[PDB]
Amino acid sequence: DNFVMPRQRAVTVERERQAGKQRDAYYVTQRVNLQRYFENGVVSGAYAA
Amino acid sequence: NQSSSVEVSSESYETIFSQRIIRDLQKELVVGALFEELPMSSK
Repeated sequence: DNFVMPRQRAVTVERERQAGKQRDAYYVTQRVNLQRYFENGVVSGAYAA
Repeated sequence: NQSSSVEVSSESYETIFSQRIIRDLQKELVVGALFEELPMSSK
């Protein structure tokens, strides 16, 4: 409970028809980040040497 | 954003200020009040 999910907009899909090119571009966008209230609370072990 | 045709005066009109107050973990106090008291009414 020391970490958060700052999110502005969720996962959104968008469809555009570029008829001059005869394609169908698909765009997916979202805005998120990973932050913590305080500067501690994590530990990780690693292999030797 | 400072990129479109129109925008706002300063970053302060792009932020939300919360009154919420947070604190970290505090070391527990144990020895403070485990011994019983002796009332004294003199020097």
